Amino acid sequence: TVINNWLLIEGHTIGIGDSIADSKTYQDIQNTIKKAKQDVIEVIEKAH
Amino acid sequence: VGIRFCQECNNMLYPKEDKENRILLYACRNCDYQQEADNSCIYVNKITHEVDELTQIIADVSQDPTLPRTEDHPCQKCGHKEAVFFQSHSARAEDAMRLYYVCTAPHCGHRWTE
Ligand SMILES: [Zn+2]
Ligand SMILES: [Zn+2]
Repeated sequence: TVINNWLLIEGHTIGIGDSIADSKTYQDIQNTIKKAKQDVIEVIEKAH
Repeated sequence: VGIRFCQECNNMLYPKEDKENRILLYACRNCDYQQEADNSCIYVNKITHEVDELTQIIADVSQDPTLPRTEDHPCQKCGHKEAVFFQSHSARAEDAMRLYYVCTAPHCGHRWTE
């Protein structure tokens, strides 16, 4: 009861602003993905 | 190794022993046709059996639109650049992911493996 009636003051939500990252993070993620795909390609070449 | 057939009944020739001249004779069970063989080996069993598919690869696979193509591997015979390639594409091939190549130039059909 106490926490609910206090939460009536602070509030809570979830949204796109909470699910969106920053440009630097997007660059990091894309770099990591490209490196991983390149490494998989290298492994396939060595196997062939 | 192979199967050889009698010329009279056209049945399989089983090996029969000639206990007089110490020689091998192939004889059938339908008629009395005899023969002398050149293999001199009744039975052969290889358990490795790592057959190179270059005998079993058809040259007609070059017309497949779903196969990858490369131009960094020119054909040994006709020097054509483009050459289709694929894997073993067969079972009982252990796990070898070796590539196989077929030249895409018509009537060349060169099938090698670097
Ligand atoms: Zn016969
Ligand atoms: Zn060729």
